[PDB]
Amino acid sequence: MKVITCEIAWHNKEPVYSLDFQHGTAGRIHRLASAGVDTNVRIWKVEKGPDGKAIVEFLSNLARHTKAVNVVRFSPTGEILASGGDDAVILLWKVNQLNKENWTVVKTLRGHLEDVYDICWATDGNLMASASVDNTAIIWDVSKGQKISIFNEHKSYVQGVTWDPLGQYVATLSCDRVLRVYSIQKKRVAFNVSKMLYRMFHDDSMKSFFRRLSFTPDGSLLLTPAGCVESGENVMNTTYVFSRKNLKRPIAHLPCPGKATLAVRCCPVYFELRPVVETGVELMSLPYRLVFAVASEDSVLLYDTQQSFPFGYVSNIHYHTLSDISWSSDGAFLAISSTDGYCSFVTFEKDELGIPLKEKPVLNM
Amino acid sequence: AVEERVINEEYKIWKKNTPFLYDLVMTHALEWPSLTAQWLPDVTRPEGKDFSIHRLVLGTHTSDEQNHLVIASVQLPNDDAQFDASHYDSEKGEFGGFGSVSGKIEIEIKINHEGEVNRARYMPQNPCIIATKTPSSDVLVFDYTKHPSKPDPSGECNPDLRLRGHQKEGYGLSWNPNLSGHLLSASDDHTICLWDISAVPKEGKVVDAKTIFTGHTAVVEDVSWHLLHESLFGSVADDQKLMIWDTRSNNTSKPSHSVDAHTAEVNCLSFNPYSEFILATGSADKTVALWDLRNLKLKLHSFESHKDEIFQVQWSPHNETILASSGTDRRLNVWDLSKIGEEQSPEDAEDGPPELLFIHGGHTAKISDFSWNPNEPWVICSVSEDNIMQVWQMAENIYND
Amino acid sequence: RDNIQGITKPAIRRLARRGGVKRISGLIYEETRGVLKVFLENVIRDAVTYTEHAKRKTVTAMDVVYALKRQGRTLYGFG
Amino acid sequence: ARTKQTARKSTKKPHRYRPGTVALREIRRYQKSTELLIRKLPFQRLVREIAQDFKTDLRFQSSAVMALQEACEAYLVGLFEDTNLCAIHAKRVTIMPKDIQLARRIRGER
Amino acid sequence: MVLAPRRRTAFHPDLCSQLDQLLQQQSGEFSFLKDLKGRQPLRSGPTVPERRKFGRMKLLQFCENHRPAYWGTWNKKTALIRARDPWAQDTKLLDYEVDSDEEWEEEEPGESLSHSEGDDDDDMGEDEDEDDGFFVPHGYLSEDEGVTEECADPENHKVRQKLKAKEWDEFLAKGKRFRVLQPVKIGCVWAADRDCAGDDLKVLQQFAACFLE
Repeated sequence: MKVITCEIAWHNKEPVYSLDFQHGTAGRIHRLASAGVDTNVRIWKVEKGPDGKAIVEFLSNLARHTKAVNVVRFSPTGEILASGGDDAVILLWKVNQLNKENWTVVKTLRGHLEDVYDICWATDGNLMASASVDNTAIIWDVSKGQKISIFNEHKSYVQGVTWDPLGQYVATLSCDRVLRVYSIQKKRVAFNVSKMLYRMFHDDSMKSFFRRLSFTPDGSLLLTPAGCVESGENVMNTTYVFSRKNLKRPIAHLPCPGKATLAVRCCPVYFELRPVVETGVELMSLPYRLVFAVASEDSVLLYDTQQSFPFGYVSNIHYHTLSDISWSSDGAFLAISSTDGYCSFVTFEKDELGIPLKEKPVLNM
Repeated sequence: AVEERVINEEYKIWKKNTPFLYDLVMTHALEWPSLTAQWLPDVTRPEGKDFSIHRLVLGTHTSDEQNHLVIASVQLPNDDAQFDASHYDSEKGEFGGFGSVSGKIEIEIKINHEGEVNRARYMPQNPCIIATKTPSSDVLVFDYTKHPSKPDPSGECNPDLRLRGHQKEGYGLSWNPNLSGHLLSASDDHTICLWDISAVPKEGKVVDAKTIFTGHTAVVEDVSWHLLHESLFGSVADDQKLMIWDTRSNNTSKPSHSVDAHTAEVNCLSFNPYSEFILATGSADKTVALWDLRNLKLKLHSFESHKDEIFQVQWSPHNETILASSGTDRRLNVWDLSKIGEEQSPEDAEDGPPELLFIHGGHTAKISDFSWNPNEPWVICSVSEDNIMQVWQMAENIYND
Repeated sequence: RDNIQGITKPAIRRLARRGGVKRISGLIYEETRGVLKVFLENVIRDAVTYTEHAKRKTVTAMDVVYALKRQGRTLYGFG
Repeated sequence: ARTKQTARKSTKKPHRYRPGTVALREIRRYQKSTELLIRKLPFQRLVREIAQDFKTDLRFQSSAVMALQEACEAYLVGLFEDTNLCAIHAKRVTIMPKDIQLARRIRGER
Repeated sequence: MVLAPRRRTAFHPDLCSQLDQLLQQQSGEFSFLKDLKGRQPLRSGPTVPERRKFGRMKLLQFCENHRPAYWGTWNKKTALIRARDPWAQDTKLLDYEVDSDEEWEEEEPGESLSHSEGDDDDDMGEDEDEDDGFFVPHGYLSEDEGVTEECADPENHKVRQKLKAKEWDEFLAKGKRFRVLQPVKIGCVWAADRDCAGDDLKVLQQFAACFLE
């Protein structure tokens, strides 16, 4: 891969807290949407340059947040942006000075009492899941925009949410060193993954705002960062991987000695099963392989599914801690945010990670 | 007081004009006038900072107070910061801004010195040993690395090596760049002294004259060791003559190459840091003369733009063709040789000879001494007799074109 | 107790020294003390409310970084 | 010789970075300043009085107090830089209180 | 500390001998000025509109003016103001009336912080904190006493020791001052390929997956 640290003033050189990409457009020009302390959600055009360099072309400047913007999450269709600020306000920008396009806040959501940290969209795109400092992980409907559930069963801030693509689970992970999984219909904490057989996840003392975790788009792996394993001296910063067969106990984990892991974002496009070399542990045996990235505080670890060890590693690109990562719709990009003010882009060649499947397998919802 | 009035008016005009001509001017007012100035080769460029720190060696001419050899530290913005998108001006229309990003001159180390410091030249091999010339016959040798930053409150001075051998005071002193420790001094007693400091025992404090010279018939004004050779050094005196000396010769009063230099009394000389055959000698006839060591019979040229005496002629450590002359005219002409014998229009020739490249009119009083910055290009620290120390540099459009 | 004047005058002098200025009126030290007290008030109030919304008692550096982010500033090397 | 005379004893408002063409890679600001310039006792007593004014049993940690100190030194050097800019814009080098309020109101926190 | 080179030309062993030979011949055949125009003179190096069209920024600092030190690009072009004659007058380009006098008619008691004061002055003192614990281990002990969450005491002690060690390590790293972090990019290695470099393969196998039963 090619690492292109975009030495550009994203948000007044102020910290950038989350990134995302447009998954509804199949072109080679990708629409990113950053967010940071500048109380602005800047949307950019991202495309490969003449030499393959990932250059960023400004698209629009979005300004309706009174406080810092933490998490930005495009809808699965890509036509309904989200924006989780520090004012417990979730703007839903939908299209239609220096702006090349206009974005208008369609709807304002008022359900939280403190800063919103993580936002996730359901597979159908008609729902929502926001994790906020208020010790509540809310579930919102875009059509009506009201709090339908409040899982106020935590003890500290909730910093990471996700929606299971099959549509059955909603994994919320707090700063209480606990993992919670909520059914879509039951709306109960069925899986209180906190102990393994000592507590696994990091306490509230680690230097990272977010603990973002995401299900694999296939929907069978639950990848949760900020885990500690009592295998080294006293702690090993890892990233537990959970399987639907038994979510109480992870199938494995992906230790990241050095900086603790805080984000996981899987590449949405699947890949063909690479030929077996009889040298991998096969995290999950599936007809298709998929690539994700586990961004620690100051490093990125692009894993796979047929290979035990990561197939990549990107570190020291950003002086301060990383905040969020995002994969492009085609899978040729990996935009890594950072708290120092700039975002680096990891770019791949065409059909470089693998051979994407001609027909995307369906998921039993 | 009409002379002071016209001098101040010309200085005000020059200050108004200085954005056009100069590129870095740092006028500083010393506590006491300095009779010498010399940059030190060590330049500090701390990481994460946009300013580089140099060091000077300035004496102090005091009427009654104790004279301290000053080692000042200047601060100049880095070349990386020399072109930054800082701001813009609506009315001025230049991306400038005064602000507070500015240089600073701070005195670092002062050493008590008996009498005035006539000339303070640091040893190039060890840029910590410093030799100064006193109004007395002796020559002091200091070392600021072995002395406290704060001067001793008592008036007594403790030179590291007091060098004797003369009978008067002479502003001409020069270290030997190639031979470690050798020292030369041009006293007004019509005598030149060569001292071998590298042979001094660790417990020695006073060292006599290893070699004496008598060939000159008047007060020796200045001497300088050859920059490339080992046992060759010039000597210009009030006898309107220049004699090139050689220490390897047994005879000490034999002027190996004795040639009359100027109608008036020669005042200074400096050898080219690149060419091994070229030395430029000042004069009291306002005529800097170029010489070739191959043939001393006829001068290469007779640079004539001064109106008064010329005190210090220094070459350039960055260009082999760039001179600099100064004197009682308060005008530091920066000559060059690339324009030797160039045809010019009368309108552009009324200013002066084509060899002249820049005139520094920003000194209200006589220029005492000056020295080019060896690290930075064209930066010159010229100290005047009116307690002014300017660190100037002409703009890039006068030499690069 | 009432140690408003704890921040010494040369502390303000050095703060201005790397603050760019080299020319300060003499009656600005009271203004700087008041400014610092107000900033402490705001930052500590936000940090304490973050701690209270975390079911904890002792304020740590992460709460302070949260408070500074809420104000609009950023702290490097701590969170 | 040279005659020598007597020696005279002597002694615009929005700084919003444009979203593009800013290749800044500073590293000095991304690390600890290591220049506290405040003794621990006065700052400690100040934080203690603020905390006891706010809520009892609101204990702090040395890490938290050091974070306070670093943030406040950064805030005050930023304030003094802004007062410098305001005073220069006002054709006057000396700061005044009115310059402090002007910088505070320019930063948007007033 | 960067030292300017003592010699700006290559050391020629025969240079001294050639100079000694030429010093005695005293032949006027060689002319230096003639050869200057036929060759490049020897030089040595140092030891909104676009920037390239503006030039590099000028510093003009003066001691006698109350106005601060101008530090910025100057682009006005005036043919009358030539370097060979600085005191030329160019009206309608720069009005030759004083500007610094307008800048600062100060007449104020401004604490004179320019130099020699504000830095040398200092003080010292001592204090003890017992009732109020502003300490990392003392703070941890106080928060453990306030709330425990049924945690293990030896685990808490080990965590406190590890936190103290991490704080000490961070303080030590702060002593390194600026430290440029060179980006580390590792290619898309695969277990299928056999021609990959062993360095990358090992530095990635160090991040293997520890499977749990």
